Formats: sequence, structure tokens, C-alpha cells
Amino acid sequence: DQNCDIGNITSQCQMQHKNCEDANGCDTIIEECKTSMVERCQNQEFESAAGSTTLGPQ
Repeated sequence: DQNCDIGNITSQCQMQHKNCEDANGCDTIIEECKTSMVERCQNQEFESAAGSTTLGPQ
């Protein structure tokens, strides 16, 4: 069933306009591409840490 695919939306932005195609590393442009649709995959993405726990260096 998958836990949703974390790499659904990001992949598109990663190649286009992302120095280093990695989250939680060069995370800036990916951020918006990510949190948008990857909110569902928050479990996997570890969004900051959960969400309200807005830990910068996730």
C-alpha cells in the first residue's frame, strides 16, 4: 500500500532547481514543493520533527 511516496512531488523540483537533490540538507527550495504534498507523508518525511515541533535541523 506504501506509506504514501515521500518522493512524489519533490523529485520534480529536485532536478529542476535544487543544488544537491536531497531534502533535509540543501533544504530551501524543496521546502515548499515538499511540505505541500508531503504533509501526507509527514510520517516518513519527519517534517521538522512532527509539525508544531518546528525543529529547523530535522
